[PDB]
Amino acid sequence: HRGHKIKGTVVLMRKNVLDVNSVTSVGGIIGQGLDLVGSTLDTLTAFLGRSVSLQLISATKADANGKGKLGKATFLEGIITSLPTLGAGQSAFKINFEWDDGSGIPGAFYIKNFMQTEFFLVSLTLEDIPNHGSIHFVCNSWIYNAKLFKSDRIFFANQTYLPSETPAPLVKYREEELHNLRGDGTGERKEWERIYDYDVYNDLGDPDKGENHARPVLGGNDTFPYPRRGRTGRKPTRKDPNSESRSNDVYLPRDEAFGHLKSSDFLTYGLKSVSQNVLPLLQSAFDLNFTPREFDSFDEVHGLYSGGIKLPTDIISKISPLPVLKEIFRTDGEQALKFPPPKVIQVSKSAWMTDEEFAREMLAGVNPNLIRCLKDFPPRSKLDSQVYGDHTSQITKEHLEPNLEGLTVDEAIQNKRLFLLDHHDPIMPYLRRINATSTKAYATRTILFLKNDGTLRPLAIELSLPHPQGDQSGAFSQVFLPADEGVESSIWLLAKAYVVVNDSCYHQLVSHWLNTHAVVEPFIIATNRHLSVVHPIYKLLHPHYRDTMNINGLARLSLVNDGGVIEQTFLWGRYSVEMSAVVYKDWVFTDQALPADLIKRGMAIEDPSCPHGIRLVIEDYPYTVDGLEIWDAIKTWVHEYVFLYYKSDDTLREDPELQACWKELVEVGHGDKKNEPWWPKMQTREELVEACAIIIWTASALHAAVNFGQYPYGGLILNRPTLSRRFMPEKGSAEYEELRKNPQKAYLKTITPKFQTLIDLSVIEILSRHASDEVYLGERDNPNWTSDTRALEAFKRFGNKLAQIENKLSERNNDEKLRNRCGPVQMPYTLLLPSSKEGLTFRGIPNSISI
Ligand SMILES: O=[N+]([O-])c1ccc(O)c(O)c1
Ligand SMILES: [Fe+3]
Repeated sequence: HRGHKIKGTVVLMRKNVLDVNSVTSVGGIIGQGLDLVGSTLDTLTAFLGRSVSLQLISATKADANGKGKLGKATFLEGIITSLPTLGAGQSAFKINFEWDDGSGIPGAFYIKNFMQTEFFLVSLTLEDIPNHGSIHFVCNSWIYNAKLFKSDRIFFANQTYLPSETPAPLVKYREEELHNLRGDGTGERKEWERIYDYDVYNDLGDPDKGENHARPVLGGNDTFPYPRRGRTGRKPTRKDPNSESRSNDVYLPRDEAFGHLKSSDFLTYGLKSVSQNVLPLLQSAFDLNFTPREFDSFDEVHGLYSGGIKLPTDIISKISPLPVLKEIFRTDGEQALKFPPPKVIQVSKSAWMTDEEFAREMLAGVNPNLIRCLKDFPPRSKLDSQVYGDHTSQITKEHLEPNLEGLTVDEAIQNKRLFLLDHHDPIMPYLRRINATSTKAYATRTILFLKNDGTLRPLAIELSLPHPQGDQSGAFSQVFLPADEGVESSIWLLAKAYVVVNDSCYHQLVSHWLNTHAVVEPFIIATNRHLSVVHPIYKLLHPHYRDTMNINGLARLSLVNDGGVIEQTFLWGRYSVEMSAVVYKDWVFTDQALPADLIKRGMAIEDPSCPHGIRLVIEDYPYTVDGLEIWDAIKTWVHEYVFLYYKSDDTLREDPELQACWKELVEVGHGDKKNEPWWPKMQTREELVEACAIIIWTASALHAAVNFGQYPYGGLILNRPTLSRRFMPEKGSAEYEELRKNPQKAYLKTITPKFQTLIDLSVIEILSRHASDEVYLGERDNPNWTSDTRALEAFKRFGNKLAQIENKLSERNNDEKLRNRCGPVQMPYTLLLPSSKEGLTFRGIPNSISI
């Protein structure tokens, strides 16, 4: 009929616009400028000669051995000044492809960059030729120089395909890229590479600096099982072949590292700079005298948010002009590092000391995930051939009968009004070693009572120490009781500090690090290795992985390494990451589902009468009531989406990419748990629904709930101390007499010191921030990720459900009957509101673990 020209438009982004090193002059307004319409300021000429070639690949027409026909390699040929839909930072180019009827419909293209500098390819649009709409290619990928790659970068069109549905001329192109994504499991990984594979955590220590810097390998053994992380390829340590050598640069596959248009959104780079630059320069102010080394009063802790802390020019003038830190540090002139007032004291400076708030934060605070309903009394331990495990807690029936309600202990258990916060088992086998450092800690249990007003009240705290004389005859325990006058109340405040210290560390290593960051990483690796970019399930999961391998690789470098911030700041110290591996021994994938978690802790009973199929034992449990709505929204979306693609349970059993993905996930990625009976088989569509809903819940809402309340609750070190360094003052002594005369100073010398307070605050302020270009749950994706209009509609229904839920959650915050939502601290629980603007907001649910 006619040999035609297909009109293409390519959208790309120049490195300079996305790169941290060059973007460090622009960070206050972005989205704006003449939405960098590329054209103006001609670097764009450099793209226009024999610089960049594209080569179209037919989806319908095949050569002799069955692969889609290649068109002619075509170079970029003109700059497009403006498009209705051109965004900030983006540059557009026209290219015309010679094609004909006989070559059919394009379904992929190859691209070669002949420039020395990489660029970020955004999209290709083809404006076609037969009775056929536009073809869209969503790329989002860095394109490095063509002679670095053995085969050309390939990109597929918009169309979602199951493996049995991919156009025959494209079958080999699909499997070849999947093979290229796997690598062969050898070699040192390079910056430009997009190779996904697994390794154990043999990465965190530095045995070449000494024996005291070595850390156990986590994963691949029964003592310390762990999920895998991204394989990097470095040479082993000289002292230990089983440990990988340290580097200042950690590889991750190239498109897992996201750039930003704005200086202030480069938050990993801020974290990195705190460890590298701010910590040594702070640590030189305590190493002589410009700062008093200890806090002497509570007033001096509050000074941090008013006038802040005096530092000399010397240090201040080196820390004021770094890149990203310009936002998260406030500086008066010379002598001030200030901190923003944490939401916990904005209404009342003293309401955190209240028993009601202490209890409330177990349901609505940073770690709202651990509380259990007491089923039998006294509470038991799950520890072994020691005794206090086959024995019990030393909290007694007569310890618990006081003022409010007047029931027996059995009556309160029967009516489900007793609750437990149990921090006894994880720290106990390490307690003896921990207490030989500067740290002094206890293993704690707290029993809480549900009052008639719907609030919780702490009733008893058990402080346990390892061994009067050896691990044989169990816990040495004392129990403490609430009081509100005299020395007794100062003692009770300290008793609560020893609980929170356990809870902060468990929150950081397990609720946050293990259960979100570490556990999610092998799913990203499995997904990229085995599911084509074209697969429906790849498209469902992909936004929930954004930037995760990036923050995790930075954590291995600076957060969770030997001598890094977690070891210096938190209670478990040098045993921190190991102890999280011990706890991973009890991790079950299917108990991460929110209703399964709730039932397992006895916080809910199953009930078809009730909105989400369960009945709560505490109705005003803000994490759980709000989380249930978001869980249900997630589950309904995943179900609608899955059941659009899979015609039967058989179609899922026949899908080789999905089957291989899940098999490698179980056998390798979470490979220390490969023989556990609770892993879903992927033999049924409802099992794919459940697993995908658990992954998405984990990456989005669970991580938000546990992450973005850290500065607002714990930016006052007094409310969430991270370590203790003194035992309880004994009844007739000099420390007891100090507790009588100056209990503030006594509290202050028990908790985290001033130096590590300053580190902790600096880190959790960055961690509690949303970047400007955060992509939130729901409505938000990158752009038009599929051409399946049934999926687009179903995704719009999801976003609509979430905006409906946002309103319902906000109206709950205005309900005067629900007082665990606010507390005496007058802090409305907004952590599970899906949207947010940027900054230290105490809300917003990102798609992924992004910080
Ligand atoms: O709990 N952790 O180890 C952390 C703390 C902060 C992070 O940014 C992170 O990736 C991990
Ligand atoms: Fe995080």
